[PDB]
Amino acid sequence: AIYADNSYSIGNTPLVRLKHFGHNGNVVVKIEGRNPSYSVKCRIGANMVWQAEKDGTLTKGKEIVDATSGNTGIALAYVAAARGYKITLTAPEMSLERKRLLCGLGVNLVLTEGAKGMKGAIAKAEEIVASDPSRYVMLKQFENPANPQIHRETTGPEIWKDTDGKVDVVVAGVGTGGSITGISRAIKLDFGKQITSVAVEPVESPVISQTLAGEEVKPGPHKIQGIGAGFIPKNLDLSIIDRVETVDSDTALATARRLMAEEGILAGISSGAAVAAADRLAKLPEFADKLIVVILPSASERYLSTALF
Amino acid sequence: AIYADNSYSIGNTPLVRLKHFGHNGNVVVKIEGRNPSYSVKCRIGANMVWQAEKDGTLTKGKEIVDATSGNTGIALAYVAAARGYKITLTAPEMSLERKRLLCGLGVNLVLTEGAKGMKGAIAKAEEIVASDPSRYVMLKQFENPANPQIHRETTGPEIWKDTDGKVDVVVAGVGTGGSITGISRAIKLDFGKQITSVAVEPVESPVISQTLAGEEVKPGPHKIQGIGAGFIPKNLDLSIIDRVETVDSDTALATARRLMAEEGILAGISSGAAVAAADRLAKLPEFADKLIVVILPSASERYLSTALF
Ligand code: NA
Ligand code: NA
Ligand code: NA
Ligand code: NA
Ligand code: NA
Ligand code: NA
Ligand code: NA
Ligand code: NA
Ligand code: NA
Ligand code: NA
Repeated sequence: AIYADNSYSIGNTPLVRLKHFGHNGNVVVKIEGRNPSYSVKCRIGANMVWQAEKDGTLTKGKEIVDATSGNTGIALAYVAAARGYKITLTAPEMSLERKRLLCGLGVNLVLTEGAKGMKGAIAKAEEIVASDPSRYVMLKQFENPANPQIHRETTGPEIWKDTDGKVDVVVAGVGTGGSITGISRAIKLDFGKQITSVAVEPVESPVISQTLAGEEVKPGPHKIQGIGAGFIPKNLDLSIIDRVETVDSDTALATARRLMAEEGILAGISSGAAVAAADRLAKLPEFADKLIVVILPSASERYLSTALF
Repeated sequence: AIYADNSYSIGNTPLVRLKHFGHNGNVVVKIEGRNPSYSVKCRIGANMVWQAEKDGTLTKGKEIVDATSGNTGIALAYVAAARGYKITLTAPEMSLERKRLLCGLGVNLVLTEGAKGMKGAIAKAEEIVASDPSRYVMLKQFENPANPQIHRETTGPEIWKDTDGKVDVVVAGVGTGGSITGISRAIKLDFGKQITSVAVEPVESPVISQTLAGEEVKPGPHKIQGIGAGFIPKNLDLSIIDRVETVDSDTALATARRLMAEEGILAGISSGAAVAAADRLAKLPEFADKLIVVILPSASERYLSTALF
């Protein structure tokens, strides 16, 4: 049928079997690049706005304020326009692409200082909302339960259905933790199957690995955009994570290049990280006959001025 | 279920109702940006390769050769990689984006001369195939019947199904003519409904309008990428075209900007042309109670270095 606005069209993304990764086709990928704003975030942009409306936090008149490095800003920005909200986004004043894309979607952009970076813009966002709390709503991707909820309701059931319940393993890079949390809850709790949930983080910032091992948390710089926030976010449910896999920046990129040239899949850099990690678990006899489903958060063109090209 | 390669995942694209165009929601758009390679072309890349295989023109060993300004090169290029063909693409040596994207997908790129432009590269493609006819296959988007056939089989039936047969008008910019031809054949001949088929061309190169009016064909330069090839291609079936609408380059762009900021739809420049044209037919009493479905060939990020931003 016909979606009332772009927000209602989120998801129903396809499963594609890999040919040059895994073992006799045991690695299938979910292309989240096929969304209204072309990322997994389209799901949480739609559901964080919907839920804020259902509980009167977001009202006709009120104005979205938020800080974004990328995908969620673009997602929350297509939703704002579709549903008729003014939005203000703050960002480490960067990617000229993402700046031009955001102004294109009718976002009132506020640039912070580089040296301060991501936490620079968060502060600035908060100030704008403390200037007039009654007119501003910060949705807060890293802790908003509406983030994991849409993945329990949509991304997870789609995996169940499309695999006919044969899914044995889910692999998901962790940014907010929303996807692995929501997906894992759907299959383990709603559908009653005891899959292996695998979180993927950069080896350069292995904070989930470090936490779970009782070792000093040392975050670090990497090139895998969308994962490796350098802290454990509230929307990563550790309790549902059966395994953590680390990937280096170089491998992730090469794997993203391999996905394009060898499989004809236009995947983002974080997509190369999940697939590198899935490929390793797939070439262990213990996962040989298991069906491994991998989340490919974004598409290639979002990355044209990055190390991916 | 699970697609054997990226080629099998083409289409099943969503219908989104517009809010700031048409009259009481009579204009709904089909987002073809949601495809393996993020355009309508993904459909013809898949089906031109499939059909060449089904009739032994394309064989394991053989090598795709073709000339492309954009979308079909990227489409045929993701298919080549997914199905395991080497491909050579020639192009007016341009858009650095599209160059980097194509090399990214494992395409052996051949650049021609600018001044000669699009017909420059066609010639060069032909030479490469005359150098060794037995190892090269040119698929020829502008006349290959497999182009309109996939739209009769997929894009058209999806419109029928999603609208429940209530579709009254289809609006489609014409590049190859494949989409309007295939879609129109599905609904008029396969489903038996006498819709208005509307072809959209730039007012700067109104060659379809000029032809049908028995007036001298004067092609001209414009900024609407993907339509207005400046000749009538063999895959445009004039016989199924009930009406032709012309749009200027400036309007098309503003409409593409309106689609982003007002509707939260990331559409390409040609998407602004179809919607401008649909909006005019929608605000005539004669189309007031009619359901108008519009083809939005591509997505915004394909256009970041263009006049759209
Ligand atoms: Na596999
Ligand atoms: Na990832
Ligand atoms: Na996750
Ligand atoms: Na990605
Ligand atoms: Na990424
Ligand atoms: Na409308
Ligand atoms: Na068009
Ligand atoms: Na067409
Ligand atoms: Na377009
Ligand atoms: Na276009």
